[PDB]
Amino acid sequence: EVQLVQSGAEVKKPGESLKISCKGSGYSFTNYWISWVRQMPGKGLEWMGRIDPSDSYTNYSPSFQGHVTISADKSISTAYLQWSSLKASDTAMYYCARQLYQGYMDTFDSWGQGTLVTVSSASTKGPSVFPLAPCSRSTSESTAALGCLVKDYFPEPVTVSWNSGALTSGVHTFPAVLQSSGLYSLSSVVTVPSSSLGTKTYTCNVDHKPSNTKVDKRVHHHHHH
Amino acid sequence: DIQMTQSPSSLSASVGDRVTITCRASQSIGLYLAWYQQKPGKAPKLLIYAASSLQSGVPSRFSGSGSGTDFTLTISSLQPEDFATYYCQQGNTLSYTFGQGTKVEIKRTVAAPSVFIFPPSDEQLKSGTASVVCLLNNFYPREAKVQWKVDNALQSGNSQESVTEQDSKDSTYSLSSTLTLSKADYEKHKVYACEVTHQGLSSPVTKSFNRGEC
Ligand SMILES: [Zn+2]
Ligand SMILES: [Zn+2]
Ligand SMILES: [Zn+2]
Ligand SMILES: [Zn+2]
Ligand SMILES: [Zn+2]
Ligand SMILES: [Zn+2]
Ligand SMILES: [Zn+2]
Repeated sequence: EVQLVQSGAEVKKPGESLKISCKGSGYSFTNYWISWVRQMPGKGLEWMGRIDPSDSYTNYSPSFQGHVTISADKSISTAYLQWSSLKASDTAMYYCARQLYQGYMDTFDSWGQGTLVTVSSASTKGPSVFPLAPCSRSTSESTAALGCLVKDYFPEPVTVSWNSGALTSGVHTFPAVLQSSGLYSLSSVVTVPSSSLGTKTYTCNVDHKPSNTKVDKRVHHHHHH
Repeated sequence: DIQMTQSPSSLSASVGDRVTITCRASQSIGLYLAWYQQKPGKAPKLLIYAASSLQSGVPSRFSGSGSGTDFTLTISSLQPEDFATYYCQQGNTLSYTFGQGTKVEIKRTVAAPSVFIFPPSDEQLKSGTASVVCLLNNFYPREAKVQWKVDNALQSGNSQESVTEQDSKDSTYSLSSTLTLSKADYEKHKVYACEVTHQGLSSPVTKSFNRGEC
């Protein structure tokens, strides 16, 4: 098969340089152009530039002209995208794609799996985990919600399970939000029968590979009022 | 600088529906338009090129029409695997440019959210911060308004929210909103409330607690 495989996820600080790669296989590398495309968090696709690997002739979007360098090492069927000095705003998914000229236009017929680039001045940090539980006299239905707030970690992602994976039904783990501190925060919740509160125990298990931490939190409202 | 404008930015449809998405270029591009599908976390996939030509391997329920400045992608009998985001791309001239995308979502009946409010924990407060969380569980459609009130004063600039993708079982959304205050600020107030407005509710619903009573 025609295949493009990109280098792995990157986490960098502003001002650092970076070079990411795209290796093509299952075709004549020099017969097809490669394009680079940017997709910022929650946004659409942006064409950055292209390169003809047969002679390294390049074209850049005016938006990207002067900010990135596209290159190719045709001897190893690899294309590259590089920055001399990263900025936080360069945080995005980057795709390489093969161009196939059909119907008299260039089309992006084969895509790499993407390379996630995160640029931030933040340093690696494990989360704090806090319970989410209702006030004592607030459970007003037969269904109650519980959860945990996973706060102040970097970088993404964390993984959350409930009762060691025994509990999966009704679980909602929300997208993380980036706080003004530069650290992320997310919540995970679960709905359970109001009757099981106190009779059954609910614990969230929070893994953060980047910091090599794991935090469990048994969830309840500790009442003093 | 050929600008591509897609509409709508999102739409809700049912399996079996004929879906149409439009793309308009700021100037003529002849037939040189392509269409791509993308699902969350995955790379785009080419569907159609030269306005009307089907990419090898793509189901024939996908079809394209148009020329000049007006184009449409049609999915004629929508399937479960087709819920995704779609992008047009002009290839008339450099630079290649994309439309901003159209998200095709799952239509279902209106469902009001169940609403819950959670006070901050004593462990968090010890560290000097108070997060108050409001959860809206299993609602449809997506459009919802969550307003925080503290001592009956509407809050602004001190909350963040996020929303799940549609549920794989009931096609609903859930939403979490977090209000963040310093401990000192949290402790000077009494009443904490989140007010929720949604199509499924005949009037806004408020969940609240009182410090010292919670
Ligand atoms: Zn510039
Ligand atoms: Zn306790
Ligand atoms: Zn209490
Ligand atoms: Zn106690
Ligand atoms: Zn739910
Ligand atoms: Zn007050
Ligand atoms: Zn107290």
